[PDB]
Amino acid sequence: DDQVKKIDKYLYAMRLSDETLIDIMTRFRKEMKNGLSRDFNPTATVKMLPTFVRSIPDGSEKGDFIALDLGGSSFRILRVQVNHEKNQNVHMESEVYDTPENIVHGSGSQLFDHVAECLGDFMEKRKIKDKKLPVGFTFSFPCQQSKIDEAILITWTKRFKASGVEGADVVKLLNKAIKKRGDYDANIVAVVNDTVGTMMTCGYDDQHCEVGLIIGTGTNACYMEELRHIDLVEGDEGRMCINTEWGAFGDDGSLEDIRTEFDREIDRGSLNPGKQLFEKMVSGMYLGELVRLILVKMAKEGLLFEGRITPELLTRGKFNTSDVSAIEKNKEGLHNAKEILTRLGVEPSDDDCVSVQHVCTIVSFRSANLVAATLGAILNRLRDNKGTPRLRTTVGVDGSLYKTHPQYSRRFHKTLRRLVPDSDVRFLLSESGSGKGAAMVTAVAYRLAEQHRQIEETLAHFHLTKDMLLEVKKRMRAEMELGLRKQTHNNAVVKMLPSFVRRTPDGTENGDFLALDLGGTNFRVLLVKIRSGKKRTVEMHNKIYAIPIEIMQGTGEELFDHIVSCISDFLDYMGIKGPRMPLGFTFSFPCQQTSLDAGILITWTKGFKATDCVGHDVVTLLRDAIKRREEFDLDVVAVVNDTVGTMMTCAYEEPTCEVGLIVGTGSNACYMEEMKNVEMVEGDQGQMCINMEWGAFGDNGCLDDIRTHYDRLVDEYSLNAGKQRYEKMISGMYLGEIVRNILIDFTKKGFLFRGQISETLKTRGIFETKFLSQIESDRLALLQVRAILQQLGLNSTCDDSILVKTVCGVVSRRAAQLCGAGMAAVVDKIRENRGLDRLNVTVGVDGTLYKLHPHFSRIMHQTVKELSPKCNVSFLLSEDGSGKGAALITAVGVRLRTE
Amino acid sequence: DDQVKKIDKYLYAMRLSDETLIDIMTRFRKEMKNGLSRDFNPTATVKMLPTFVRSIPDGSEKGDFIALDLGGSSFRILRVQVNHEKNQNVHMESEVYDTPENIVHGSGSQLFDHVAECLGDFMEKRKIKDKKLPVGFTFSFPCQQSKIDEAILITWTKRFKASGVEGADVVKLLNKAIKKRGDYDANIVAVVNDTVGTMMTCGYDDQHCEVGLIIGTGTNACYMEELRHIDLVEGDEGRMCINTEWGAFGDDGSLEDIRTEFDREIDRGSLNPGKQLFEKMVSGMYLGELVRLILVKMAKEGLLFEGRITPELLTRGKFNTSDVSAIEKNKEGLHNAKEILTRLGVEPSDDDCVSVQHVCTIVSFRSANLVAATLGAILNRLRDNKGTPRLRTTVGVDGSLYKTHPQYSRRFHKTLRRLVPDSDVRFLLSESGSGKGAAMVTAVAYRLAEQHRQIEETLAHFHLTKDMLLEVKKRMRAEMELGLRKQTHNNAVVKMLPSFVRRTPDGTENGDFLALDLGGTNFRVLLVKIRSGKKRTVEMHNKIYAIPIEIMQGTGEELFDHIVSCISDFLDYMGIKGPRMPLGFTFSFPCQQTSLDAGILITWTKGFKATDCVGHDVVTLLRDAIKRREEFDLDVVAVVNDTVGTMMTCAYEEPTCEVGLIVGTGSNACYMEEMKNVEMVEGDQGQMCINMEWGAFGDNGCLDDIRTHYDRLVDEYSLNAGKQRYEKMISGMYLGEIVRNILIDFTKKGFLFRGQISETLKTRGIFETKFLSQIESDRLALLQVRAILQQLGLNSTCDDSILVKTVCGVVSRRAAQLCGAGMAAVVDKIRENRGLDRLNVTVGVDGTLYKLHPHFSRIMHQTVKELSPKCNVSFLLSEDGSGKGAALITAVGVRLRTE
Ligand SMILES: O=P(O)(O)OC[C@H]1OC[C@H](O)[C@@H](O)[C@@H]1O
Ligand SMILES: O=P(O)(O)OC[C@H]1OC[C@H](O)[C@@H](O)[C@@H]1O
Ligand SMILES: O=P(O)(O)OC[C@H]1OC[C@H](O)[C@@H](O)[C@@H]1O
Ligand SMILES: O=P(O)(O)OC[C@H]1OC[C@H](O)[C@@H](O)[C@@H]1O
Ligand SMILES: OC[C@H]1O[C@@H](O)[C@H](O)[C@@H](O)[C@@H]1O
Ligand SMILES: OC[C@H]1O[C@@H](O)[C@H](O)[C@@H](O)[C@@H]1O
Ligand SMILES: OC[C@H]1O[C@@H](O)[C@H](O)[C@@H](O)[C@@H]1O
Ligand SMILES: OC[C@H]1O[C@@H](O)[C@H](O)[C@@H](O)[C@@H]1O
Ligand code: NA
Ligand code: NA
Ligand code: NA
Ligand code: NA
Repeated sequence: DDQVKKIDKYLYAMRLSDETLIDIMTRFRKEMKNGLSRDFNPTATVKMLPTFVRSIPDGSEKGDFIALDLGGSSFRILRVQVNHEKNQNVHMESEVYDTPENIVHGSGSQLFDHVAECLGDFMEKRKIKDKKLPVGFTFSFPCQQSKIDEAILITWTKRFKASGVEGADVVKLLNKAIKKRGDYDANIVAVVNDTVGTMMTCGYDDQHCEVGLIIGTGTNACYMEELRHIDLVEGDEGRMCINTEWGAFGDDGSLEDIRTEFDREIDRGSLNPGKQLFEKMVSGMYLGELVRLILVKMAKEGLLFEGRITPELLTRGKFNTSDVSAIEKNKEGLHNAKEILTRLGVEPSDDDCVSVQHVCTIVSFRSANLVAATLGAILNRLRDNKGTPRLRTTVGVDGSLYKTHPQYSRRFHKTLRRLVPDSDVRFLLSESGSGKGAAMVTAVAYRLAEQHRQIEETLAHFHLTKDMLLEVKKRMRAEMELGLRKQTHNNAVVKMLPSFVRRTPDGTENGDFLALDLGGTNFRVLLVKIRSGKKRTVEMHNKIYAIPIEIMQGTGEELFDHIVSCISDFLDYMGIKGPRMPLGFTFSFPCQQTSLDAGILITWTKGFKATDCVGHDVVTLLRDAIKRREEFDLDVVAVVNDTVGTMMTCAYEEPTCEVGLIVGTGSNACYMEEMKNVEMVEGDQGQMCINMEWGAFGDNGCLDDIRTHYDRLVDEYSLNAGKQRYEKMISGMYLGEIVRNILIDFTKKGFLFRGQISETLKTRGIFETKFLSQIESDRLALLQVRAILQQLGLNSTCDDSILVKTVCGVVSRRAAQLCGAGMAAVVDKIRENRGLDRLNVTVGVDGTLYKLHPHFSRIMHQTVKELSPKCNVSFLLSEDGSGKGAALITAVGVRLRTE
Repeated sequence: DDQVKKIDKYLYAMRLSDETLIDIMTRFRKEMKNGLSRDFNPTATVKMLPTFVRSIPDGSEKGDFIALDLGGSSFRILRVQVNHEKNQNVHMESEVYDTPENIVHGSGSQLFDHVAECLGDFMEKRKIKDKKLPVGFTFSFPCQQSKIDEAILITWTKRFKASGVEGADVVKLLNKAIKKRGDYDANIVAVVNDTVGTMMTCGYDDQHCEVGLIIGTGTNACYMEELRHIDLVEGDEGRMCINTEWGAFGDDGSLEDIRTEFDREIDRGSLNPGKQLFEKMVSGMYLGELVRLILVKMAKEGLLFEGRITPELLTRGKFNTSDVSAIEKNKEGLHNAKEILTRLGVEPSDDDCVSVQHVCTIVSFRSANLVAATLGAILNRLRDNKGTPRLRTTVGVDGSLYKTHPQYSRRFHKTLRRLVPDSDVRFLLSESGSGKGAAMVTAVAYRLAEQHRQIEETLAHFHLTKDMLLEVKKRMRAEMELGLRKQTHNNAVVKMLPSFVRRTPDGTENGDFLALDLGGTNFRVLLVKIRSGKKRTVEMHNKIYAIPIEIMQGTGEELFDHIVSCISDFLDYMGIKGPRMPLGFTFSFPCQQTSLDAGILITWTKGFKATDCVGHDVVTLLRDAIKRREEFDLDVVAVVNDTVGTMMTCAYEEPTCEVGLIVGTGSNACYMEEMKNVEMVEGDQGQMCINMEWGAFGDNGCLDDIRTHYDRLVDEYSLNAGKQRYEKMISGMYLGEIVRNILIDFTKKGFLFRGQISETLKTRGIFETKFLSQIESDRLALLQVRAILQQLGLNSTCDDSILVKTVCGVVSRRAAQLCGAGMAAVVDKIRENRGLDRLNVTVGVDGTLYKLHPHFSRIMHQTVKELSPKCNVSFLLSEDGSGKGAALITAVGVRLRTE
């Protein structure tokens, strides 16, 4: 006892007590907390890296997979075949490639080229290059993953230093080194940590496995954590495997009172000074050498062999954990210690051999005790999540040390169970390695990969490029031409209708005007009072009047009686019943005109279809509904299309306002044109405002190029089948629908709502402008998004919400973009018409979709600016409605009449 | 009696029960929680905007301020003066300015140009224009604030609708309106909501006053919410006045079951259709017209005036809420209902007057009842905060209606005191409106505005303009030339020492070399085995040895005796003791070299001041300690600076590299200069890497230009006063010390740490590179930054942490730019030496400040790009240290020696 006694008193600091271990444990417990909290994560040494593995295998994984295993004692490559539906469970073959020391400490390129080459040599032997086999990647180092197939190396550990790897996505680095060879293709579907990998392996045979553990070259552990506790992953649903990365633990001085002069000296010689402190006390790469240090310290101090000391004893890595194992064999325990200590030059006496074996013991035990301490924390953590007095769980393990040490396994277990009383723990040992597990994750990885591929492959058809966009503008131009040239006007889709407004306001418009605003999302009667001269003012009041669905789709007689009805009421409300006033009629519909106060409804659009209106002069329909009353009489000087009225309202300000745009229920644009070009109206003196009716753009197929299965469906089920094609790809009355139909599809395809087509989802109108704008709203939270959707009647999860958002984004974007190419063609024509090399024009705007969308206006403006660089366009948003612009046309009407 | 028992059933919808008001309340309690939680906040109609007001006045309030009050019944301008120091009670003269509906409905321009013209007159009547007066602003509308110094009009309400105002900064807007006038200077310290301005006015006379209430043209409330409850404000300490903005209560259809056919109509005729619904139910602007609509309805069904309905009864707003107040008088109520109703022109009967007066009662009695329901939820919420089984608080109030309607207060309180009987509420009416409470706010805001301005005024000295950086660059270049020319060299501060390395590695370097790395954060010995040929490999090992406090500032002999000692051990550590190998000695201090193997220390820099070293050849000093130990023998083949070493390291793989940069403990650079320019080394063929030693830059005064008080304190207390000045504005060993001085100063000024200089703060070295990097980390939580500060022992609050952070930012940013100008000069020269127009070049970097700091590199790279637009610099980060580079140097060294 003399010998052993002294040593124990010597290496006292390396013998941890249950008291202390409990201490250590409570620490790691905090470290896990701080590694999970969004607030303290950026400082915690224990990182708790999310891994995007949502659970251990559920048996439903089949296919042929290839798995890479790098970072372990050996670089292994495997092929895993899993076929339950075919009486074949798990077969796997592997080959271990050598990777020389230079390769591991050299340039990243060497490394990943070396890997790709091996993968090439591997696939060549199995003659499988021609098989699209999903590839998993076991990369045993800490990684920043935002998705399972992305691995941003945070920092090398153990035996690896490769230049130009840290802070990079190894998934890419490899993809890269793979492409430079050319010998094959690799679909690297997922990258996993060896703990995760091992946990998945073990959990394949044990439905209770909730933790992976590695006690090999390095040491780390991964467990299953509640998403509610993972701050760094938007969600609260289910579980995900966290990769604690505990080697780092105490790297912030946290475990200084535990580290010893030996742990500090072993460090100052490590490949990554200051880091992986906890690891350098536990894992196999260190234990042996950690001994060699103590030994030397002693021998110099006369505690060994008369104090002799050979160069071999002083040499680095002359005492491997391997030797540290044999010295712990009871059968050869001391015997082995003889052969080892003999080969080290020193003269090993029988007492010595005992002394040494004891050091080993103290060391080996500490690592074992340490890991027990932390693994205990994890265990307690898992139990707390269940809220049950006891906890049962399996723990997959691996690590050359664990496997080959004769005491470690046993001691570690003993100590652990002692430290976590209220729980039964199973330690299943992985004999195949993390390979089987990798492939199991790679299965779910690739299964999800495919779903995306399809989704994107679909949404792709909504991606318009700078070129496609130019082309649209170009055509838009062409269509404008056809619409103007009376020769082709009849067969032209873009009608380029004349509004009979010849000049923007000049500031003399004076008087009182009754205005009607119909066609939008709100029918309303307006009263506008304008003053001109020294001080100019524009007072105005208005009332909204609902139009019942029946009436909107009843008959012209009724509708227009309902109008004149409201017209009358508003006259009361205003107390101006009596004198016969002039009225500006804002009718939002393609109307053929011959004068300002005459307009024949060419066709219904948007939501309206009232019978016996088309082909009529709406002014007449009106004057006729009034006559059918007689309560009052008034002079409708003008019928104005809202694009035009809008413009005028804005050109009020704003003399360079020569263009009107509307993006709301419907989409449409007007502008000033030189009479010489307006072939459909006599004259070539002065200008003229043109109501483009660009909605019809593509009603001849000139857009069938970029139109999708979804656009078509929406068009088909519309009231105006085959008409206003353009519009139906822009305005709010449609965009929602476009999306709805995509979703439906995506749903049957199995991508949403677990394949359940909500009754609701079968409802048209769901995705209104209002709602559509809330979703895309920036920096919104998944719970928020999922909320907005739950309020529609859509039982959707986060994942779901991510997709719906993504979809709405695509649809609204293409909208803003298409709209842009439109405006682009307009302004650029104007510029060329006037022969300028650069043009400064402002565009008046109105329409809810535009007002309420988070990105529409922006996405679109950027588009106009990019297509028509020679144009500099402003976008003044109208806030008062058409009323004002309408009354300004009315006045010039009453005037020109008298004058 | 049936005359009234009837109406009481007709307007049955408008008579809410206690059972009902409980529901409403419960719902508003939820709406508040929604407006607070960062997640659902965007979806909430009850915004719950923060107000940046931490508590009701305490009395310390002192000064003379001007207060604006707009959005109320009237646009008011007042003056407030208070100083209890001079024993002056609150004094305040006010005034009112007319405001035509045309303005309120015109454009922002007109409006704020008007507000400016008024305040203009107001100050031109007290002739207070000259006195710089703090101005505060009541508005009266919902606004978005990050500053409190700023107001973003979310939306117009009540009477107002102005073009160009919404989603803009009313502050900036007014500022402009004033600016254009040039009539005066008005500095607008803060804006508040009249609900806040009120609560403050009351809290001033009464404490426990925690709520602000308005019942005038519109309605709204504000209260004191717990910061740990306001998700939208980084904090948890204390409380802040939240502006509920309840007018928009139910705008989302939550209150569709309370709204009647009547509410719906007044809305369809309101300025803001669909919005401020709850308000439109309860507020002075609406009560009158809500009546007139109930009267026209009944009078249509003949229930009123024999069913006679004249034009004046139909006209909008012919029924003022003034009349609603007059009619409900106890003595002359019916007497007024007659004169008023006769004004209508309906022949009014002594029966009608009694029916109508009852209609009013049902209306107003509702309004009040509602306010109750809501204000109840506020009170309750307050009671939850305090935790007290009973709430005892005071509620400031104001608003034309609540103030002039006889029955209203009476009814309102009672209904409230009943709904939440678990409380004792005092209803202090406000007698000055808000002008007081506003000025009570402008005061604290102005107090802060002053500190800020002062801090900014100071930090502004660390701000360098494009032109300044160019000038710095320029000077650098000047000093470079001085150092190269034999004529001016002896007196040049930038020494341009020759490293006697003539070309970057060339692939022939082969052999085993020992290495030294002295002068960084870590002293260490290395072993670098290079293998050239077809297959090239670099294997290296190293051990960090600590240089004790003493040895570092003790004796030349001691220092090198220690080095040799460590050198010895390491020969052991590798087990290569015996052989005589070449040693590449990386010494990071300015050395005058006459050959590769001879270097005479010029001057100590950084941490070191070993005695009897300056003047000596370091190689010698080494050999000397070598002979002295007489243990092993080495063939020191070269001395090498870490700038050079680092270039060589990085050049090994990247041959386009010709520059070395070290931003760590100290800072310095090296590059390949043309031998023909190295007027200090005979010959002019090929090149030679120059060790710039640019730390000394500014040491001859050429930087006093941009140096600050703080810089001088750091340099003054430094080990080497008046030396390495440029470096002491860049490198990690000094930035911290600069910050420390800034903070210390701001503390004595009272800006931090409650003006108490912590013993900690006086400790030099506090702000290590490690910590500086943390504080400046991106998207970090104040709770985290406050955590890091209390770690160093700095007990700091949220506001403190913010300032410290800002400070660190300022200093690191400057350093990053000064470093950039430094480089920019270096590469722009290389560009000329090669006579290129564009020059591609890469630099080899290293240094803990460069590696760890989150912004340094970026800002520094950005800077080099802006200052040398003709060069394209790439910064390759060295990961292996100088060892390799110095080995490659030592390789060529031996090739010349064995020559
Ligand atoms: O081989 P080592 O590093 O000692 O032990 C750990 C290794 O065990 C073998 C596994 O296949 C591998 O994923 C793991 O990383
Ligand atoms: O309400 P929507 O259709 O989204 O926007 C379009 C409407 O905007 C309001 C205008 O006053 C009206 O003329 C126009 O038709
Ligand atoms: O005057 P109103 O709008 O009826 O009542 C509310 C008003 O009370 C008087 C205050 O000075 C003002 O800030 C507030 O807006
Ligand atoms: O530790 P510091 O001084 O910040 O970084 C500078 C040091 O970087 C590592 C280099 O191998 C060494 O030559 C250099 O002195
Ligand atoms: O080899 C097992 C462990 O080694 C540690 O050094 C790494 O940080 C872990 O990522 C890995 O799981
Ligand atoms: O309401 C905006 C636009 O909607 C289009 O669908 C109508 O056909 C146009 O007349 C109108 O300018
Ligand atoms: O002025 C009383 C209330 O009126 C409401 O319309 C405004 O939105 C509030 O900001 C204000 O407190
Ligand atoms: O450590 C980097 C730099 O620090 C300066 O103070 C030294 O004088 C230089 O020799 C060195 O390049
Ligand atoms: Na989460
Ligand atoms: Na014409
Ligand atoms: Na807060
Ligand atoms: Na020379």
